[PDB]
Amino acid sequence: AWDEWSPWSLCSSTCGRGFRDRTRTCRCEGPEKQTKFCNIALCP
Ligand SMILES: *[C@@H]1O[C@@H](C)[C@@H](O)[C@@H](O[C@@H]2O[C@H](CO)[C@@H](O)[C@H](O)[C@H]2O)[C@@H]1O
Ligand SMILES: *[C@H]1O[C@H](CO)[C@@H](O)[C@H](O)[C@@H]1O
Ligand SMILES: *[C@H]1O[C@H](CO)[C@@H](O)[C@H](O)[C@@H]1O
Repeated sequence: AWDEWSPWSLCSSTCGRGFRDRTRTCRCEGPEKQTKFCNIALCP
């Protein structure tokens, strides 16, 4: 009843803590989003 999750997004921050998200749609109530922590670099 679900499409595949999208790829995880880039980190919302280019340094320091941020969020990454992905989403899936029905193809089943409605769309779903998953969110996680990310940190790709220390800020200067
Ligand atoms: C993405 O690239 C990084 C290397 C930094 O230049 C980022 O800028 C910094 O972003 C943070 C918020 O994530 C701000 O607190 C700083 O002011 C800023 O230098 C950039 O967005
Ligand atoms: C998304 O989540 C996982 C892949 O990370 C699987 O359960 C499936 O592909 C779903 O669409
Ligand atoms: C999110 O997580 C895996 C593990 O890195 C990624 O490779 C993929 O893009 C998925 O969206």
